[PDB]
Amino acid sequence: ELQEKLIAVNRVSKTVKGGRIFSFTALTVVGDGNGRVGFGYGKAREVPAAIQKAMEKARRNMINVALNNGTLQHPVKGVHTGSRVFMQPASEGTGIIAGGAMRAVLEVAGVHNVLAKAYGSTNPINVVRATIDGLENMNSPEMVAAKRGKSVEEIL
RNA sequence: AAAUUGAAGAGUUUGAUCAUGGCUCAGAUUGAACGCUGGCGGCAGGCCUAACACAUGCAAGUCGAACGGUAACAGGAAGAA
Repeated sequence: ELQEKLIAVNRVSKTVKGGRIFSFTALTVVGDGNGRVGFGYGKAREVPAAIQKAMEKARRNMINVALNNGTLQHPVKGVHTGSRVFMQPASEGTGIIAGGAMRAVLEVAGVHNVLAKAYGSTNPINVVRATIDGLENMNSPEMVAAKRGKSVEEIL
């Protein structure tokens, strides 16, 4: 049911008395092709075990993003430690205009038409954190209407 | 009624990480040049540098319905053999 994407796999290291110990880290994202998406970061000595840990961590701690019919609902910007990210809704059939980790997380998150841009450092972990941060605090018309106590027609 | 519809990043500092920060690349474009190769057509373009020097040909003439005139043609009138 859920679609899982592997974003970046790199080899981290650790020096001990014996010498260098090489470990692997796996950044993956999972989602239901709709408002549910979540990212996982796993680490192990082998890449299959790393990707498996990442998928288990990704399937938990997911969030609900109040998205439109196929796009976002307003231009929103997010930040997490090095990646000022900005994204806005686009018309039908323009695709996912995004780079690196952003493309994978958006695609799995179900949006199909979006203009995005990554400022600052484009580190994959930080941008996928910042992207879901912006998505998490993205207001919806019903939420803002109920929040301010007015009708959705009054706010349009 | 339409007159807009619009935004991708990656490699590289470290044993490994994050940030700052420079270099490099993927794209589009030209009055272009060079290297290899080369079939046809349509529409454009062609001294960016020495505003350095120019042989030769052409690139401003027209009007006899402004005027004296006949230098040539070509006809007439007087003729002449």
